[PDB]
Amino acid sequence: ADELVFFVNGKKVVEKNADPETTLLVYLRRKLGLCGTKLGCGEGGCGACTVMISKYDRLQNKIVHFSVNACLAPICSLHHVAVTTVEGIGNTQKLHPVQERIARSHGSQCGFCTPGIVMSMYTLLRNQPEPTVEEIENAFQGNLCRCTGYRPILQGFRTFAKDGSPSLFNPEDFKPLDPTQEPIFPPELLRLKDTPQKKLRFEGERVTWIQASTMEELLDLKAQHPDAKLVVGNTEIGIEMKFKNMLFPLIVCPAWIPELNSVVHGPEGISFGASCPLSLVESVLAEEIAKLPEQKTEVFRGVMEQLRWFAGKQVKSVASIGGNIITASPISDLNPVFMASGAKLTLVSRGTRRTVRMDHTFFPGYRKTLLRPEEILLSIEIPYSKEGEFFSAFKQASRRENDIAKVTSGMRVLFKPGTIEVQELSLCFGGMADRTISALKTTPKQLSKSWNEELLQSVCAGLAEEL
Amino acid sequence: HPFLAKYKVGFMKTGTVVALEVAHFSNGGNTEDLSRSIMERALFHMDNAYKIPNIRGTGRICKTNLPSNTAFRGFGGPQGMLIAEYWMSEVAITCGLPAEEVRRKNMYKEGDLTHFNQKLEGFTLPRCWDECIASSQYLARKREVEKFNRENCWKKRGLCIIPTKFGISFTLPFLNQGGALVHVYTDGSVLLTHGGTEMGQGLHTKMVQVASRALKIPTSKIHISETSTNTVPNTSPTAASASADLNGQGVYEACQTILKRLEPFKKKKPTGPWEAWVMDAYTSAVSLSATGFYKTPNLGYSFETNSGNPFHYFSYGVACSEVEIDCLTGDHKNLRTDIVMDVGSSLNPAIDIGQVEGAFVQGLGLFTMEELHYSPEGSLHTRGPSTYKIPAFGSIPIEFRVSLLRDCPNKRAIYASKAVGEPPLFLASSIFFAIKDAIRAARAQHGKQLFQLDSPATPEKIRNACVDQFTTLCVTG
Amino acid sequence: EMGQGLHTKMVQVASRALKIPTSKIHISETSTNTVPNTSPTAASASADLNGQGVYEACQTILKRLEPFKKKKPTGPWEAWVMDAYTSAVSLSATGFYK
Amino acid sequence: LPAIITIQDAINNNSFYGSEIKIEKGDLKKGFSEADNVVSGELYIGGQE
Amino acid sequence: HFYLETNCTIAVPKGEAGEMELFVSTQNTMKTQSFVAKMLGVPDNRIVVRVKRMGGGFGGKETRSTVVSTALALAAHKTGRPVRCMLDRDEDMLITGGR
Amino acid sequence: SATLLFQKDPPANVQLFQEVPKDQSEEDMVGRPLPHLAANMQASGEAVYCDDIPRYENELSLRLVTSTRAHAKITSIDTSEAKKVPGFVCFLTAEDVP
Amino acid sequence: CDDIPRYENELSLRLVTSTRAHAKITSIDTSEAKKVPGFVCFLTAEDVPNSNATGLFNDETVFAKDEVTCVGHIIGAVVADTPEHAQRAARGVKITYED
Ligand SMILES: Cc1cc2nc3c(=O)[nH]c(=O)nc-3n(C[C@H](O)[C@H](O)[C@H](O)COP(=O)(O)OP(=O)(O)OC[C@H]3O[C@@H](n4cnc5c(N)ncnc54)[C@H](O)[C@@H]3O)c2cc1C
Ligand code: FES
Ligand code: FES
Repeated sequence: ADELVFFVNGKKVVEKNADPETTLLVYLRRKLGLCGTKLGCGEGGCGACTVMISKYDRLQNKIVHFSVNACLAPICSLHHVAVTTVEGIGNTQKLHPVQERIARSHGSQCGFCTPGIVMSMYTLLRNQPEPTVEEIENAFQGNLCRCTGYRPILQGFRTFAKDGSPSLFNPEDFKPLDPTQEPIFPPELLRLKDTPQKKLRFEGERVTWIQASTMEELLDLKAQHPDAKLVVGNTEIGIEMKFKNMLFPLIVCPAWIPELNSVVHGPEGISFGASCPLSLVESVLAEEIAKLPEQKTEVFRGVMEQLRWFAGKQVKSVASIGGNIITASPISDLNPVFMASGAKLTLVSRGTRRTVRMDHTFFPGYRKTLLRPEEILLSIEIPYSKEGEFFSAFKQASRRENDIAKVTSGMRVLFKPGTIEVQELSLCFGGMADRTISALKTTPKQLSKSWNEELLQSVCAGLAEEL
Repeated sequence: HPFLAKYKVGFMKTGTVVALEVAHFSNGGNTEDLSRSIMERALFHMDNAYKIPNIRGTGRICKTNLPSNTAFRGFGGPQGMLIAEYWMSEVAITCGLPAEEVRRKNMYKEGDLTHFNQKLEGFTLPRCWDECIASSQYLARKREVEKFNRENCWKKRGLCIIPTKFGISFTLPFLNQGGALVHVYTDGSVLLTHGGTEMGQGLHTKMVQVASRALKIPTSKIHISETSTNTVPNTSPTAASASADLNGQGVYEACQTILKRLEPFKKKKPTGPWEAWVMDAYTSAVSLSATGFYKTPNLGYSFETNSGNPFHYFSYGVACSEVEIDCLTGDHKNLRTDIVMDVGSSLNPAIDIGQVEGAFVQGLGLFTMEELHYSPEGSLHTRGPSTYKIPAFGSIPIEFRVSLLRDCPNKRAIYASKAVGEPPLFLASSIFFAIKDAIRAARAQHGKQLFQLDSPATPEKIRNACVDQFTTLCVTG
Repeated sequence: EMGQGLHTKMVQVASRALKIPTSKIHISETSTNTVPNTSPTAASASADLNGQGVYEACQTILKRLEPFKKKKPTGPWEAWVMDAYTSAVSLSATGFYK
Repeated sequence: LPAIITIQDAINNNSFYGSEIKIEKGDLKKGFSEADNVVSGELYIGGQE
Repeated sequence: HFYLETNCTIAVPKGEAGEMELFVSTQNTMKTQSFVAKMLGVPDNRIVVRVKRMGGGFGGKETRSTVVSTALALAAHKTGRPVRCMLDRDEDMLITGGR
Repeated sequence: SATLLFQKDPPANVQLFQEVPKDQSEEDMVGRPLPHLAANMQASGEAVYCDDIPRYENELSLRLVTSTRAHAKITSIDTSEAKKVPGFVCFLTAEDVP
Repeated sequence: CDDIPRYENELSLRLVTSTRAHAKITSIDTSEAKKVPGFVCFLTAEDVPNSNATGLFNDETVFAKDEVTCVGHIIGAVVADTPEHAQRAARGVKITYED
């Protein structure tokens, strides 16, 4: 009802008085005394707190592994998962290959970032025991090092890749990797996968957390208590609580609910459940980009481009698509793309269901959407592109304030078929106002016009005036 | 410390500098702290690598309602040196002469005096330069850059090679001192401590390497647990790159003391092992504990007479960096960086290469990313990695080459080593001036010659300087 | 220290050796990582042995302070010490006796 | 209370830590008057965390 | 001896390089350090023994303190946690011997 | 090249240094690339940084209170809300400095 | 020593000693010790990493091995969260002897 049950480095942890405000990082360090995992920023940017989560995915019927930032992970979201920290993979008596290689390659100077980078690399090898050089670099988008200049870490780890004066180190002396010798998935969690999950309640000093098991529970709780703050990955709420001193006395986590985690192919595009992590969106759309003809995947590719330079693996494994949309930051990289493509959102409450194609109206004010306090976002349909329909996404990689004034854009054009004449044109921008906007004075002027120099100069003149 | 400089340089048509006047201002914030010493070090390096016969530098430290600014790896050096390279870049451009030549012909030679009248002995900079020119294939790469630029309107490349001289020792002479304490227990194990602190620079590693040579026993028999005021008192801060120099000598002296005491037992059993000497010393009631101490000799500069040596020696190095800018976004790639660094006979080349790379990458941050913003009323807005962008794995030069200079022993520091921590940082200015070269090429594409590039050269500053039909329209219809 | 007043005696000794008040001298503890290879506190011998140890350590310090003493024979202890420090003279010493 | 924030604020309020520090050698007057070219300018360098 | 403070050790493992610090009621830091080192199989330079003061020794803490110190050292090494033991009078009188 | 999407080419790094003399003992590590002594422990998370040191059971936590103004007089400090927070012990100000 | 504050992760040790002047240790049963709340472990000679040989003339055991040689000879050590729980667990260590 009430007990929080999870595993840490293969050992079962029973927490009888889980406080919803307790992060996994605080729990490991102050409750379990496992101080390998570090505090570097508490914001998700630095990766010094990176640990691995393992769980049984009910929806795919397999054991999955992913990295997260322990500084942002509520323990109350971790019922029936298994955590692995740096202490879990080896020690100085028996170093894991990842540990040995970063040490011997001169990849560790002050050593404070080392556990986090070790866990990012370790997690990559659990998913892909033979990654490319490119996958290895991508594994560290969420890991900062102030000392090494990174070169020795990548070079040492390059030895794991399939596509690889004296020497500073000798790769030949490195112990080889045997993926079979990693720790077992806790059999207890495989036994419990068969039990149906029920609603859980945790009560802290200030905050109550309800882990909802069904859509019915969630919508009931929102109908009777619209104040109930949805928490999914906690990558925005975590910051609001820690740094903006916001307090949400009642939290509901719907991450378990199947309908919020589903991926449905339809005639118009791919519908993702609101609580789908961005890493799932990424892996689904990437398979679609590789399989489908180019003419159908213009919007998909715009999404993927925005997700390329978008936090690291740790954030994307838990950051939900719905979370990004409803946060409604002026500098969301996804909202301009969804707006420009007119993505279809499904909104539900107890006893209502509606659809809106995202447009200027969806965001009426700073950090507001047109959801009613009792509605939640169920799903978003990312559309296939049509014949003669083109999409580009763009963003400023240079940030100066918390949540404003970084340009990011979705741009779409639809051509009258067989022609170069504009049927539709959508130009949407973050970072140019207190919300995602559309350049709705400039684009209507361009309908019918041919795609030429006269259109270029008209749009540029228009944007220079309107923005 | 932020720096504002106002400069005026006088030069010949050959690019030979004949006159230089620089007024520096630093933003010190709300306590003095180290601000004055930092301004001293900027002034000691306003020459960077260049002999200037007629020269005036002033510095003024501003007192402001901001958090007190302090020491940061380089300690006013990189600020002083960036200003130097900035007017030097304009000297070359004004003359219509290759920048590498203009720098080369203005460079000190062996035996030259600096503007503060210290003599440059063991002047390895020319070899660093010549080696870096050859190993970077600079002349051939300049041609490919020019070619890229003719073939590409909206991306441009830049290539620049930058030297550095960095003075080693605290500017306050008495701080150039260090202490060690060593114990040999009766099992032959050695516990060593010194005033230096470990912060990732591998100082303890170096001191164990030193102690192991000095005592002629393996590193495995020597341990450092920590730094403590109750084992070594009155220690200098671990700073000014000097800690291996100062503590190395201290450690070395404490070890010599122990050896002197073991000598009779060595003579009587010259084969019998370390452990037997030690147990024989012990059961003979010989002290197996010693202090060691060192002070850097013969330092002391006067601003009043412009005489006396502030530094024990100088570190030298050179970096060639190449970039590709995106003229439409202000984004850029660091394509390649080649560094040749004189670290004397390295105590530890793995660690010294580590330090060159780390220092360079912090400088890359200073000069291209890493901007702090403050409200008009003086409140810092940039307070975490969401808004303050330090270099990431993806930020570093795609091809990254580092060489430690061969056959350059430095007699006057521990086992002929040189300090390494701070000197490489400024060599990232090579990325900055490569960006500046790229910007010029973009400006000539559409279609004034000494344009402004402040530091850091962020996407904002790069884009805005790439004047075109878009920047013109946005600034005025 | 086991109640026999050994630390009191060694402060007494050092105060005389250094010619400064006992108030300026402190003993905090005994540790294998400050003085190694020590005999037990036993055989009634501890004040004799450590007394000589302390005395020699104090004499080394006096020897280093001499020049600054001769240059300022009146101006106080704190002045000699700061003068030595700012002239980069070691103010740490071991002492030993057999 | 009145705040002094920027370098330029401090300059025109004479708000400094002690006096001007200076190094100079040779003859500036002669140097500039004998040069072929003179170039002046200004440079701002931001700090670093 | 009937030292009014009985034998007592606190052993603190640092979890690096076999480093351990002991806080001990002993007249004999040296042998305490040696017997801990030898039992663990680490060099003497890893082990620090600290004595502020004893509530009496009288010779009874010249060697026999180590039978407590070693046991505690071991427990700290095995658990990776600080461990403490102070003997009750009956234990001390029985274990530590006499004149 | 204006429409190309960001593309990283294969990294290619070179580190050149000097071998030590052939006759230098294998035990003499000066000039040799010995790994940082703590590298293994740093990678294993066993290396102890300040906050990794275990708490004493009686240990307290401190939090600084800072000025939200660049230049101002302090006219009042009210701690009445601080005091209601469970576990609150005290607010230190200038007047507590001994 | 015992006035030093405890770390929050600190454990208590209690020595388990021979009740026979000279005898073989036949068996050791910790079954009752394990039931005492807060029990962590019972240390014996087997848990010594390097050497069980200690004492000034190297003729002493850290922990008895096979035979006990006085009433008070230390056989092992119980580790538990508190000293009360260590005392209790120590009583639940039953030793069988052959004189
Ligand atoms: C280090 C870091 C870097 C980042 N970089 C970027 C970036 O480059 N670009 C970018 O666009 N974003 C970025 N973000 C933001 C990130 O994409 C969002 O924080 C994330 O998508 C929010 O998802 P979440 O599940 O963590 O939401 P939570 O923090 O759990 O919730 C966020 C908000 O959405 C609400 N909510 C969540 N799900 C629903 C639903 N189904 N219905 C109704 N309301 C709901 C919550 O009540 C809350 O108000 C970054 C975040 C971090 C920490
Ligand atoms: S502490 Fe920096 S991301 Fe968690
Ligand atoms: S080694 Fe210091 S932050 Fe990476």
